[PDB]
Amino acid sequence: ITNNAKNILVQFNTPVQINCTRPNNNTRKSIRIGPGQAFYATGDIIGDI
Amino acid sequence: APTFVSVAPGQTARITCGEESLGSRSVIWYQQRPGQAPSLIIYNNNDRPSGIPDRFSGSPGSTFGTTATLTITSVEAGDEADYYCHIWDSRRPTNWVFGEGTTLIVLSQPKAAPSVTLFPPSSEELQANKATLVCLISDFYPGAVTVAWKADSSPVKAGVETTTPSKQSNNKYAASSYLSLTPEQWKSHKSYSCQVTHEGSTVEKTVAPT
Ligand SMILES: *[C@@H]1O[C@H](CO)[C@@H](O[C@@H]2O[C@H](CO)[C@@H](O[C@@H]3O[C@H](CO[C@H]4O[C@H](CO)[C@@H](O)[C@H](O[C@H]5O[C@H](CO)[C@@H](O)[C@H](O)[C@@H]5O)[C@@H]4O)[C@@H](O)[C@H](O[C@H]4O[C@H](CO)[C@@H](O)[C@H](O)[C@@H]4O[C@H]4O[C@H](CO)[C@@H](O)[C@H](O)[C@@H]4O)[C@@H]3O)[C@H](O)[C@H]2NC(C)=O)[C@H](O)[C@H]1NC(C)=O
Ligand SMILES: *[C@@H]1O[C@H](CO)[C@@H](O[C@@H]2O[C@H](CO)[C@@H](O[C@@H]3O[C@H](CO[C@H]4O[C@H](CO)[C@@H](O)[C@H](O)[C@@H]4O)[C@@H](O)[C@H](O)[C@@H]3O)[C@H](O)[C@H]2NC(C)=O)[C@H](O)[C@H]1NC(C)=O
Repeated sequence: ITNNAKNILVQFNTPVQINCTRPNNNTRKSIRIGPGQAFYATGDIIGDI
Repeated sequence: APTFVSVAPGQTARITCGEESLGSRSVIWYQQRPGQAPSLIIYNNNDRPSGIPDRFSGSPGSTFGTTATLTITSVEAGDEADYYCHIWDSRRPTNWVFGEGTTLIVLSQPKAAPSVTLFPPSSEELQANKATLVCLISDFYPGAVTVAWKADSSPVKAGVETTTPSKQSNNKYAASSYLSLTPEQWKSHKSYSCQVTHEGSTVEKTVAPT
């Protein structure tokens, strides 16, 4: 604990809940780029940015 | 530019205005009676201001991919006017020009066929090096304008000016169409004509030099 280089690991007794979201309603677009090979790119985003 | 929608008295109206929605919108609808000032109907979609009947309803701005819509059920005679929409789209920048308005018109009597009369340019005008064809259209209802100038086979797009239709104390409206040409052009083509269509019914009258 006296040496700063080592990290300080902590363990909780009561869980802290966390809510994460990606509000952007993206879409998947599979554009064939090779024989038997398919690349997946993001399409039009529906809704608010 | 204008868009017309015919609605029988006491029936539902469908009004389209604005582009496709890309984000959450806040649509504004306005009422511009003929000659009067634009009056507000709907702000923030279905929500309305004091003194407005419930027959006017706005489509919600929460959905995406659709166009705004002002719904009028059992239209009374007073509701007929020009309606503009002001789009506040989250994805789109600020709009300073309203959308192309929709002209709602109650039928308010039976459809009338246009009465057309075409006159050749005056002989006196040839001396001044000015030639003008006059296509008169009257006794027509509703006030829908369709200008079509055909010089023999092929038409002429430029050099034509037409006014807005207006009623003259009758169901009919007043439409007058003009065309500025040169004296050497009147003797060029064999015969001219101005075709007038109304609600899908075309009327054509020709003219020939002497
Ligand atoms: C990321 O970048 C990409 C490009 O790299 C963007 O993709 C582009 O997205 C735009 C829209 O934002 C697309 O424009 C749309 O194209 C539609 C398809 O047109 C083609 O096919 C139709 C028939 O199916 C033909 O009529 C067209 O021919 C004409 O257009 C070309 C030019 O593209 C002219 O040169 C020709 O002379 C023809 O005129 C094409 O072949 C097209 O239908 C669509 O049109 C709607 O929107 C226009 C806007 O002016 C209206 O005029 C038109 O009437 C249509 O109106 C829609 O909306 C109204 C309501 O307002 C509805 O009532 C209508 O029913 C309709 O829904 C428009 O032109 C573009 O093609 C596309 N290109 C590519 C390569 O993907 C991404 O959008 C962009 N994304 C992001 C997030 O940034
Ligand atoms: C993220 O964006 C997605 C679209 O890319 C959203 O998916 C949409 O989800 C709604 C329901 O929440 C679906 O609506 C249903 O559609 C079916 C079938 O539609 C038929 O009728 C409609 C006209 O009403 C017509 O346009 C169609 O072509 C069909 O003829 C209906 O039977 C249901 O009652 C309901 O209306 C959309 O269809 C669906 N979109 C697509 C492209 O599938 C998704 O909901 C968005 N994310 C969130 C969290 O909302």
